Amino acid sequence: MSEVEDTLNRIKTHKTVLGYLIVNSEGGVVRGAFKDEEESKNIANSIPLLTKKARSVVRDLDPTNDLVFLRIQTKLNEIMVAPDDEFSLIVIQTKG
Amino acid sequence: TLRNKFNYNTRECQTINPSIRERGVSTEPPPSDTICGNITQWEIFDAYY
Repeated sequence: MSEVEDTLNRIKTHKTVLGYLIVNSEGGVVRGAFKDEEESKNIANSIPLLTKKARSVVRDLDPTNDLVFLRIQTKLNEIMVAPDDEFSLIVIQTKG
Repeated sequence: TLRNKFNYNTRECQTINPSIRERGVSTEPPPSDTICGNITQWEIFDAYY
């Protein structure tokens, strides 16, 4: 298919995006498209724990209602994560 | 001549003594294993569901 593998190529090519990284449910790197490897390795380990911890937050308040999309916003950067059961998509977009 | 065989018999008598014996017995209690469990409202319900 062109459709997932093209959209993922499109959001990378898109201006003011550092890189898109797919995390496996077992905290593993399927695709990692950042500049420096330290950042990509760091993002691969650190962020999927925040999303699991942030999933337990929304879950406690209402255990029917599951996480569909998490967006953190830092001083310099934004961090946006779209979690699913099979895979999790992560991006880092610099604020305009 | 006064001390006879039928005026001073000479009996032997001992008591039955058990033989002494030296044994070792080491008692060590059941092994004690660390367990770590976390419970959240969702994990309860997830099982319950």
